[PDB]
Amino acid sequence: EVQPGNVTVLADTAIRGQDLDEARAMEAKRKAEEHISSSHGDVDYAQASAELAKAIAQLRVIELTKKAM
Amino acid sequence: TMAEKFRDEGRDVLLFVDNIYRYTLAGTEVSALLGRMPSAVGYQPTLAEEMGVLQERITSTKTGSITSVQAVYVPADDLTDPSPATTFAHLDATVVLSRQIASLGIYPAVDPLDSTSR
Repeated sequence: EVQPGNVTVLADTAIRGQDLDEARAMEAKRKAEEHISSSHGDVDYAQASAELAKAIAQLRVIELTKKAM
Repeated sequence: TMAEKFRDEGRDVLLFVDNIYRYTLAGTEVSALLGRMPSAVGYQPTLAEEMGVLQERITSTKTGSITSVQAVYVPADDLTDPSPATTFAHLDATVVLSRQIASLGIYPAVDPLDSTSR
């Protein structure tokens, strides 16, 4: 887009076209037809979550302190 | 003794005991003066026999039956105290009330994970 003073180029991050966007769309369908879930990449969360799950296990604290609940 | 007289006549009887824990506490009070060495938590050494020789005559028989309900106090809310602990073996239906439920206003405060029946 060119204007009186400004000019701006709206780039895009990957090659675009009916040839390639359709392959992307077909994969996006396949993964919903056959329930393919990828793992996220967050190793930090994956570690903290596991340490928390292990620490919180068989804790039985609420039987022990007579907290009504 | 009164219930056993009614039982032997051939009848069937209801016997309600308002707190059977006071029958053994009154034994703990007397025990040390009778010159008997203390046992686990200060209880008389004959706790299980004092309790059995009573709980054994309150039963139904071929000639007549006694149905009973007994209130059993639990000291300091501790269900593993010797006196409650030695009583569970003498009952067919045990209904265990709890403070952590009554203090929710939920009455009767019966604990269903601890009540049981033969």
